[PDB]
Amino acid sequence: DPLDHLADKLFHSMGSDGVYARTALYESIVERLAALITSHREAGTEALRFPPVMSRAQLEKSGYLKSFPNLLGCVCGLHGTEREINAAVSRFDAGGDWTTSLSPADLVLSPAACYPVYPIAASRGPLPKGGLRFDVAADCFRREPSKHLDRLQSFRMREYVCIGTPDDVSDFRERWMVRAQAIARDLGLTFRVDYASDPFFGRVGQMKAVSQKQQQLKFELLIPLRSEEQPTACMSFNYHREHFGTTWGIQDANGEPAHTGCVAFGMDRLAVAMFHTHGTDLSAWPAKVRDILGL
Amino acid sequence: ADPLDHLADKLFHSMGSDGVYARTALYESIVERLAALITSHREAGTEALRFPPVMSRAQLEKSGYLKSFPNLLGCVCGLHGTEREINAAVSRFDAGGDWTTSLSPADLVLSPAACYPVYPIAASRGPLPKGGLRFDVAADCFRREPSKHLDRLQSFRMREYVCIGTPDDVSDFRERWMVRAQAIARDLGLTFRVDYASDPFFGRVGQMKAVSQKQQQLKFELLIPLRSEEQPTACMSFNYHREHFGTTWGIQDANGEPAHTGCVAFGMDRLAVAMFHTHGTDLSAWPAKVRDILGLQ
Amino acid sequence: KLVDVGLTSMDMVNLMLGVEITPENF
Amino acid sequence: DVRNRIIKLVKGILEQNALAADVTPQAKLVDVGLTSMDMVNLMLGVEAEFDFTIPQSEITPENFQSVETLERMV
Ligand SMILES: Nc1ncnc2c1ncn2[C@@H]1O[C@H](COP(=O)(O)O)[C@@H](O)[C@H]1O
Ligand SMILES: Nc1ncnc2c1ncn2[C@@H]1O[C@H](COP(=O)(O)O)[C@@H](O)[C@H]1O
Ligand SMILES: [Zn+2]
Ligand SMILES: [Zn+2]
Repeated sequence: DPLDHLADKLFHSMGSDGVYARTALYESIVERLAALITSHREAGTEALRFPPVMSRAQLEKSGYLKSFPNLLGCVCGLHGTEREINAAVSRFDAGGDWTTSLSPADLVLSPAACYPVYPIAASRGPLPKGGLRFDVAADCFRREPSKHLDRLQSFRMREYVCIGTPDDVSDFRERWMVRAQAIARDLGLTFRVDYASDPFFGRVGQMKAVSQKQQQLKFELLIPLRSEEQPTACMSFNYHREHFGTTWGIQDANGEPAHTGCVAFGMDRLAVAMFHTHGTDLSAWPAKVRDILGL
Repeated sequence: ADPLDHLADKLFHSMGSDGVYARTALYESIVERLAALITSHREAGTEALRFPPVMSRAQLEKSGYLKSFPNLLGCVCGLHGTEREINAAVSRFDAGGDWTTSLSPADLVLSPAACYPVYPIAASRGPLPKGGLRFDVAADCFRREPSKHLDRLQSFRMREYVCIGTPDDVSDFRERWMVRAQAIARDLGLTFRVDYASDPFFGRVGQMKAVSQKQQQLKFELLIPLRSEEQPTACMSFNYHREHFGTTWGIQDANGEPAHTGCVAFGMDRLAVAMFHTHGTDLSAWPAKVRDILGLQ
Repeated sequence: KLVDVGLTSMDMVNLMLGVEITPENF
Repeated sequence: DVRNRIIKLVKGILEQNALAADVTPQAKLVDVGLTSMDMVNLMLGVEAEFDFTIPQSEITPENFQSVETLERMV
């Protein structure tokens, strides 16, 4: 795989595919990318930072299980009595399976950064004119083990989320699709923006995808990393219509169920794209890119 | 009502779960400034690694975490079955039942402490050089201890400097970090004391391990009175592990003996909460020495 | 075309259940 | 003081493991050389020898400081 050679400078093995320790070099560029993204934040945008876990009930309510049940990481633990826990530990001591004593917590690992923002927004009553905009980030988890450096199980996601009327959200997404491309250009990256779909689970799911593609609810900024034939989505631009507005009872300024949309930046994918494109020697990166990043 | 509770309005938003909060821009700005301050004290030659919020379950098991805090560990589980089995689980959910009966453990856990993954990484490099190795590590950590108090979270940030070497390398490291950490706390205008302490080992036999630990003075904590001076909050710890990780991971020091390790740990969220409790939520009203030290201007 | 009629997803789902699956033959 | 002589024996038996030293009633157990697993094994030895079970509330540094403070607990 074309990205494999980057591993030695960027990552250390943590004994699990898609889960890596990040070197100082790698983290310095993720940090500069995050700072660059922040510098493009629209005025009036509320910034929230989420932990890597969120309420299981909130995620269930958002409908994640109808779409990607196969990707979800649930938090489980030994919730029993002292005696039961001791047996589990004793089983482990004997080289057995202590994990049979696990039961689900009321938490999951967040599969995307925006999910927790919807109930937060909803708790504030009806939307002002022009809607609400949020800047959110979380370390996310998707259960998709792979050896490829652009397909991680644990990865950073940064998002700008818009909640409002259809026009508010559509205008928002159009601004960000142009703006994202300008950022990618400034970063010296090769890319194209194309129609896309989420990888919905099951037979029905793949037909949900076709319909999604047909309605142009999702665009991706695609960067050739292993090949030009199979480029990597490093950003997405998502229109959810009224799904979350209805789910969480968010009402726009006109009394109608809010529309929502988000622009998502895959921070690790962007960092890997930078190193693939420009190499691991920062002093040799192009002057304009070094400048854009404040190096 | 807890004395910290009034801080929630400015610092956090509810995420529907005790100990799990969204962080406001105000709160995060201070966590970031504290992180940068800690970085400014990093010793030369210290290798910086950043870990994700999950780590290998096998590695954590091998590190002995289950024999110590089985109750705090968060495991990752998933739906690992056939497409039919997974569809059925979702249909049970649709029909008022519990989809989670189809979960099975993954090979990952949520990391309970930032330093765990670094020992196998160190081990893979062969014998330690003279003077040992130093690491700067950080991770979002998880401990299953739900609570409504703003100083006891389930998901929280930990930053550590870690020393791996001879007993003497490690004791020297801890001694210097105990002094420096106090200087930092003092520079931040915090009221604190440093005291011998123990980890909350599980079960009756665990209580004894705690006794030995206190007796051997293997753990110090920097304690800050937040709700009261009777139950202060441990915001940093200074831990000597003796040869536990060295033996476990086969790390040999420069003299061919099983390496000792230790770490100084900063609780980033506790430090941030300590700062807001101590100085209030209006940053312009913070003492000038503190604003200066943090680069607030 | 086929999606401009007003057929959204939940509407396209029933069309799947009324009558490999690529965004071309539909 | 059958207890004292027996306590010193089990302590001396655990210390009889790649080590050797002196043992007095006012001497602190940690100073003697006992580590965590030793203290665990010593607690099990005491519980097995005197046919009793130490309450969790009694497992404290005070009671397990020295042989003196230990015998005073039993
Ligand atoms: N497994 C993954 N590894 C790394 N980055 C990812 C992964 N999945 C998604 N991302 C990034 O997160 C962004 C948002 O994800 P999505 O919600 O799937 O559109 C994507 O455009 C990618 O840049
Ligand atoms: N539940 C918690 N919530 C917030 N911070 C914590 C929590 N547990 C530990 N920490 C922080 O992490 C540091 C290291 O943890 P420990 O390994 O328990 O000494 C502590 O000194 C605290 O500052
Ligand atoms: Zn989103
Ligand atoms: Zn540590």
